[PDB]
Amino acid sequence: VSMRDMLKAGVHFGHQTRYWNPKMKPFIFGARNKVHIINLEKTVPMFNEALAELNKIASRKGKILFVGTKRAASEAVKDAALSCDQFFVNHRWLGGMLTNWKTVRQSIKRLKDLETQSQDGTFDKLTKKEALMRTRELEKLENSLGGIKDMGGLPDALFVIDADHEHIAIKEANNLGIPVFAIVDTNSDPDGVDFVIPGNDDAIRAVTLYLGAVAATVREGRSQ
Amino acid sequence: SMQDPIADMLTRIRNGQAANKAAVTMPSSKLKVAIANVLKEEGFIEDFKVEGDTKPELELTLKYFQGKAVVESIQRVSRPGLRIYKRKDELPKVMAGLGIAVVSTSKGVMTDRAARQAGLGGEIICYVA
Amino acid sequence: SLSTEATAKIVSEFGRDANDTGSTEVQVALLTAQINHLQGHFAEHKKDHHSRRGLLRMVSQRRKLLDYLKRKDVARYTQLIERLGLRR
Amino acid sequence: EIDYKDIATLKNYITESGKIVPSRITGTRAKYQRQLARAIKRARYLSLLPYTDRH
Amino acid sequence: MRHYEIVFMVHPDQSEQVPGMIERYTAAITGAEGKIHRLEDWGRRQLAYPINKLHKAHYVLMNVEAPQEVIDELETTFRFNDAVIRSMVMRTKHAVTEASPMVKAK
Amino acid sequence: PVIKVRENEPFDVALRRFKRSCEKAGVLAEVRRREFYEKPTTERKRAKASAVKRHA
RNA sequence: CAAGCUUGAGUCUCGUAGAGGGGGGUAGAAUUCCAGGUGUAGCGGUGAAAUGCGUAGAGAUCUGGAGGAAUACCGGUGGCGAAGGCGGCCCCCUGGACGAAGACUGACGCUCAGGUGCGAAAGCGUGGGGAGCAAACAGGAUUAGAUACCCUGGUAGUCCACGCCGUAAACGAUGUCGACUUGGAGGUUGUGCCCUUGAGGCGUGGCUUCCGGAGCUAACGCGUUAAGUCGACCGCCUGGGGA
Ligand SMILES: [Mg+2]
Ligand SMILES: [Mg+2]
Ligand SMILES: [Mg+2]
Ligand SMILES: [Mg+2]
Ligand SMILES: [Mg+2]
Ligand SMILES: [Mg+2]
Ligand SMILES: [Mg+2]
Ligand SMILES: [Mg+2]
Ligand SMILES: [Mg+2]
Ligand SMILES: [Mg+2]
Ligand SMILES: [Zn+2]
Repeated sequence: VSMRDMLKAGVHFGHQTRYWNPKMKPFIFGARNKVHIINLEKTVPMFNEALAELNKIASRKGKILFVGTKRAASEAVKDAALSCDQFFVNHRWLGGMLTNWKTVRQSIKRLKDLETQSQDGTFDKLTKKEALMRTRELEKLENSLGGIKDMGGLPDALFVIDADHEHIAIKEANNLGIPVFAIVDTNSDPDGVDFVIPGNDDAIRAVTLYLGAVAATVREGRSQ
Repeated sequence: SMQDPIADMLTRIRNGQAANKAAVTMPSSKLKVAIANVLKEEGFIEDFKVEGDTKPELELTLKYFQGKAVVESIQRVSRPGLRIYKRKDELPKVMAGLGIAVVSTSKGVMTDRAARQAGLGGEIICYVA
Repeated sequence: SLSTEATAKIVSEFGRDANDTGSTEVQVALLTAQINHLQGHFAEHKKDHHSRRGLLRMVSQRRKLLDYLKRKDVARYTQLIERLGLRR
Repeated sequence: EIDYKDIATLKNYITESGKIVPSRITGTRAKYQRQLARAIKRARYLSLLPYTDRH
Repeated sequence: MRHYEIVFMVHPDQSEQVPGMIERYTAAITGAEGKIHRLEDWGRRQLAYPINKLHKAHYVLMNVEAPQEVIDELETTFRFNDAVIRSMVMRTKHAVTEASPMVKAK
Repeated sequence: PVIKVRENEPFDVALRRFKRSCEKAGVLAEVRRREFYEKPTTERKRAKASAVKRHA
């Protein structure tokens, strides 16, 4: 992606001065209007370097977990994630998805049993409450685990929208040695992130840019 | 008051290092400059400079490795409240020789290793590892 | 404290000039003057303890200056205290 | 600038019963709150302002 | 020399002595080589509250540059004099020479 | 809190005014405050405590 | 030991804020008391009462006067001081702090056993003063008892001068001085700059409050006002009771 290309989306916009985490001094151009302005000189080479390692990982059949549970961007992360044959977490992250995977894995089995049964097993003969009551369960599981339902194992990398919002997921990764690629906004802590991508992590236009870029390079790395 | 400027030097290093500072600066002195020389020569800092003539400010460029400070510990030994002197055959070694002790001799400031090899003792200024 | 006219005047009397405003002799003369003025103040206001701690500071401070001078130039010291009529 | 003789301005800062209005309500700087209260107090002594609604 | 703002208010029944009190006070300031900088004869003025069962009282204003001795004499002679029901000398950092809000207010 | 009823204003409205003038003026609070001696240490203690509560 | 050096420390100039100290004046609110006018059978007090006060007219109301003590509002994690502590207004005498600019002195500095001084309240001595409050004490109640808590009184004392005492959870339960180490929001008080063009915009000192980072810590928590990283000097601890 290009410096020119990024600037338009507003990747350069950050949070206010009052909410910054000092660790992110190197990546801030300066500030204007009591808002921090990130350095796009720093962003692009670091971002491109993120894409390269992702491209490498994807080319050894690596599994990529997109994580971004902001309500505003939840859908964009999904389409971004599905467009490259990978996996996602787009609603509230259940603590222990990775560290307690063996237990959370059971819920995945439950998911499949449910949509399989509701279709091929079909039922539709119910009791009248089970139609919604089982759908209720299935509805819930889908948002929670729809994106990793077929992940099978532990992912080989995490891509994360907002390191502070998703601090839980990034911490589990850290414990399992899984590398973390993350959009890390001026207010966040970049310590948990192996490849830090510093830019806005809210605005749907900015979010889609990195994500659109991320999903595209996976396919290149896939297409070989 | 400022009665030990060498401890001050040690500490400015230690704290800026802990604070992942690129450099540290302090009022200069021959004795500081002699110690900075040993640190640099033994690879505990990058380099150093003194700037000005009438009020010389000495500047040390610190050194980092694996996102780690090269200087692990840096402590004052002899001090205004308790001078420590050693003989050649009594010279301490730090970390079994992995670190160094800075020693001040009749032939100027050098490491425990140097002074040992040159048959000398002196005032033990500090330990560094 | 001392008036600007009375301060300037002593600096003239004991300094190398009008601007030699920090020489030891000058500093000690100025303290002397203010101590002796304040002799009057505490004669009437014996219960003004707080101010007295300030006077006692002028004293202990003049004592340190006089000792430094004595150490550095006894001849300059003797003159200075005789001239200020001190020590008894 | 504030003078106890300017009873016109001073009146804006006292209540119906001649009580001084706190800085909170008036939103007057803290340095001048003091200056005002000293001028209202001065003005009271000189009977250019009442102490109380009573009189 | 120190600067002072002086205000004294006279029993209305003695308002006729007020000219004389001014002439005298001035003479003891000029006489101690002080200056007089502002003088306002406010005349009778309504009181905010009663004092000595009086409503109204003759007011006089004075801004002056003078020594402690003459200022001393003035503070006592205000106590002495029974015509003066209230007075107040306040120190001011510099002279003043504009109409008081009283001159303007009429 | 002095009040003067205006013409064709009911006795009630004027009263409600009066009670709010005293609510505004702090009379009863003031009288409550002084019914009994409070030690200086105690009112300093009260003052800190309300400063503290006046953080939300 | 000798000569220095100017950054530590002082001195000088002009300003700023302050319940910093001491003395002298003075003010309006209230209580109690004294003297009267109106008025008449209660007031006062409590959980309920009674003691107490009132037909020698209380209480309530209006008026005039005496006296003492304290200074509502302002008033505020506001300010000042070494600590104790300091609050109406005015003057006089006086200590400290801080800022701006440049000149002067030239390490004159930090700490301090012993020593000296200061040091809330209560208490002590002499003489004043005495409204309110109130140890003691008396009376009324409560209670199984009630040497209390509550009520009606009330002496020392609380106030002034001059002496004494030298103690407090005298506390930040954190000795003093200096250097160094990420941040956010405020309060207070200097000062440089900007169509002052708005009650502002950009800096730069002093003090201060609330959070919090690393680090520290048994934890609680502390966290550039350190309980972090260091140095100089002092004071003190060595199981509980006995003490
Ligand atoms: Mg009265
Ligand atoms: Mg002063
Ligand atoms: Mg010289
Ligand atoms: Mg006594
Ligand atoms: Mg009682
Ligand atoms: Mg007695
Ligand atoms: Mg003790
Ligand atoms: Mg904290
Ligand atoms: Mg912590
Ligand atoms: Mg024992
Ligand atoms: Zn964000």
